[PDB]
Amino acid sequence: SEISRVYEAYPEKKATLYFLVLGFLALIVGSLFGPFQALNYGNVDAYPLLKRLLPFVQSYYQGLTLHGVLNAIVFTQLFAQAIMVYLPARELNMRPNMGLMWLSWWMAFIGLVVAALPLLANEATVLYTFYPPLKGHWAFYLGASVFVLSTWVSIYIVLDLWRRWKAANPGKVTPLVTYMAVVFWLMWFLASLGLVLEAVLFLLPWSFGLVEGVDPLVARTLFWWTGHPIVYFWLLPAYAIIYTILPKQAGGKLVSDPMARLAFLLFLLLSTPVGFHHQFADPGIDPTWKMIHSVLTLFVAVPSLMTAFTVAASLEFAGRLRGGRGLFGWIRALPWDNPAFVAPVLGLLGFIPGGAGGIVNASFTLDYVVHNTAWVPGHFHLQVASLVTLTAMGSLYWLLPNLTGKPISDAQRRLGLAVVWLWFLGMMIMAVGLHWAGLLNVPRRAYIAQVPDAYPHAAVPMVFNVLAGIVLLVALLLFIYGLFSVLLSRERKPELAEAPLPFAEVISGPEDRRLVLAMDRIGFWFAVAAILVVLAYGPTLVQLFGHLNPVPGWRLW
Amino acid sequence: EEKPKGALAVILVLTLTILVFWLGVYAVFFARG
Amino acid sequence: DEHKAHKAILAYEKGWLAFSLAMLFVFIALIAYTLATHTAGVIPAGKLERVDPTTVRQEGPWADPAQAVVQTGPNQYTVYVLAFAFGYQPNPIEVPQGAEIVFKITSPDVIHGFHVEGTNINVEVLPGEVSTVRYTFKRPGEYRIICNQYCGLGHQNMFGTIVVKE
Ligand code: HAS
Ligand code: HEM
Ligand SMILES: CCCCCCCCCO[C@@H]1O[C@H](CO)[C@@H](O)[C@H](O)[C@H]1O
Ligand code: CUA
Ligand SMILES: [Cu+2]
Repeated sequence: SEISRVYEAYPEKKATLYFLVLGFLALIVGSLFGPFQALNYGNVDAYPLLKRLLPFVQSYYQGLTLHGVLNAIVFTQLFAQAIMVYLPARELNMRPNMGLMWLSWWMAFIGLVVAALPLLANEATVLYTFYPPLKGHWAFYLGASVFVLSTWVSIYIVLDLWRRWKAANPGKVTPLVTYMAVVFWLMWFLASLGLVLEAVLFLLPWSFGLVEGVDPLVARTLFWWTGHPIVYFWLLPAYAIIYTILPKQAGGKLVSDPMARLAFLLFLLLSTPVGFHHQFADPGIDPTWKMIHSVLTLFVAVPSLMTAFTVAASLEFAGRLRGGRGLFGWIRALPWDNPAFVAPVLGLLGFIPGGAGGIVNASFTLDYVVHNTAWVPGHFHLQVASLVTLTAMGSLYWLLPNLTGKPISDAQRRLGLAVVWLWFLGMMIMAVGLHWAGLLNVPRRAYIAQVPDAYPHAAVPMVFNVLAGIVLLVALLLFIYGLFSVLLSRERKPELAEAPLPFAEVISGPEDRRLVLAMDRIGFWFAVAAILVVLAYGPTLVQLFGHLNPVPGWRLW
Repeated sequence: EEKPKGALAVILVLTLTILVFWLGVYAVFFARG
Repeated sequence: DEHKAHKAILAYEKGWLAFSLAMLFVFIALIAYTLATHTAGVIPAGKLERVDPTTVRQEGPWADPAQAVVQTGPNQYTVYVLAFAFGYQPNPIEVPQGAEIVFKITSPDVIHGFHVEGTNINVEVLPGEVSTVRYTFKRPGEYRIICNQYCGLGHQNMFGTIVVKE
């Protein structure tokens, strides 16, 4: 019972679409709270209006929980599951195990619904970090658990694809996209153990009534074991696209296959053993171990430093082929008329200030200046809310058609450019406002508009936050308008749903071989990555678990 | 063709931005010590 | 062309990498520096100091707000602070500038932040644990304590005061 012959031939196409759509709906709902959160930091209180529109909303904090959960956890995971399964599938021209693929979609969907209920009902206003003793409803923890476990099935799917491909290509080096996807998912598996341990040992039995207390320090230590690598889990799908698809949209090629493999390999190795950089201000964790994690964190920056040059060089290369002039001629030669190109490029621009912020936050002692201030949210909207989101939005121009056969008129393409420029512009203005306010000690996760006279010295930066909130509100509205104008049309050219993905060609060299061959020893590198996690977390976790001090839960909303 | 002037330019800006952020906050840290 | 650009890029890539790592190591040195100075006192104590959050304001150093401040050295004063659901005890906290103030903060309910506007004191406060930070004020006045860790509906109104006497 399939009306589409294209879907019979390429079923993964349908499962991917369901992951994407579910992901953008989540993005839209969670993003609605953004403009209000921005006005709030602009010292303007627009919640009574939101409360009038969305009556179920009981407070600033419930809305902030929905914001972080729907945007940073749901949208990003579904986008990753869609990209890091579909791209490798199309690259290898191999079919994922479809019984498992649809099973992973149902787990995400059922898990999302189950958790959404308590959230929408004000039963778990504990933010996307859900730190104990703050105690949320059991359906929130159970829903999230299932939602996240959906990824374990995704991991299995790709490793299966990989194993099957290696059996039909003895002695061949893993193709690039598949390579990124495999080290990506293996990294995620190691990374997720922290959260799984937290949920299985404490959170779940705690919310079900089995135990009455939970040690806060070990709960957040386990949380951050997963906490940091998850943002790389959000990032790498964007990176896969930027390395293997963007160069093509730009009119060029990826200038180095080996470099892209190396960046991803470094991520598999250094993404997980750095969680203490989210715990610099915590007690009970040895300062030496913090320094060590601070160092491993600076190293994890290396992969992105490489990415910066490799991508920039590929863009310059593309710009030259298009008739690139001098030191900046290549920049104007690029296709600024194509949203699939522009969205991610702008995302990369703001990623510079973003990464700089991160490097600051990672310098142990320097975190004491900005920890828990508006500076942190300033940092990450430049990383996930801009680079990741823009790349995802921009990729809708080639991805949506490839999955539905629905064309994109010139009107939609231009609406898309307006949405992309506004979102980017809006995010930049907000970054300035939040960073500034952060240096002015304004805390984050605070409904400060409710205490008007609490931060007078943040006068001008509050203005920037009010502007951003308005700009982004407009952008969001246009995105919705345009997204639905595309998913609600019936024009359907099945031939474009059958076109291949716009993968870019990759320039290769002579020295590649032996380096590329060493990096393909995945089993070896996996074990190495695992040993580092045991060495960076083992010593501390053994001591915490020998002195557990669980405390009673609380509901303060 | 030749040397990647544009790419080098981009990582130059990336490098300078990192320095302003780092040195900038390294200063504040001591000012508040 | 194209194969020429390959070698060049990969060449400057190696240069970019050598430079980057070098800049990183400089940062690592400058951070090591701070750890050797007096400024490193704000780094929370590493050793575990457990306490019962349900008996903290009934029996112990945090029970009586009047005995919060206590000279433990010629110029050292240990302040037993209590961060609780929407407030700080004692309020205000009174100490002498120029003296080394050793804070020992804990919570009877949920996690709170202890951010002293104007300083480097920024430590998370966990129920069942003591957050121990050392600091020396060099300028007298009223320093405001802000809670920067979401703790409930009154979180944005959780402020405290420290009065360093001239
Ligand atoms: C996807 C989302 C995220 C990414 C990526 C990310 C990356 C980093 N972060 Fe982070 N982060 C921290 C450190 C880093 C570091 C060192 C990096 C690095 O991986 C960043 C490396 C990036 C670079 C070195 C820049 C490379 C630049 C590129 C690649 C662009 C070049 C442009 C081009 C090519 C285009 C040119 C175009 C033309 C046309 C010319 C620390 C501290 O050590 C904290 C704790 C703060 C605290 O106190 O709570 C933190 C906190 C957060 C939180 C808050 C969590 C919470 O709620 O408590 C989030 C959500 C987050 C997300 C993300 N973070 N981070
Ligand atoms: C329309 C665009 C957006 C605007 C105007 C916006 C605005 C904001 C503001 C002002 C805050 C600070 C809230 C506070 O500290 O009380 C915030 C927090 C946050 N935002 Fe956004 N945002 C937007 C889009 C996004 C997107 C797209 C993502 C993720 C993909 C995201 C993820 C987050 C997260 C994770 C937090 C932290 C929540 C927490 O601390 O519990 N935002 N946002
Ligand atoms: C809790 C375990 C649930 C396991 C569910 C397995 C369902 C098997 C796949 O269903 C899929 O549903 C899609 C619509 O959602 C259809 O388009 C697709 O053709 C169909 O194959
Ligand atoms: Cu206590 Cu926020
Ligand atoms: Cu991190």
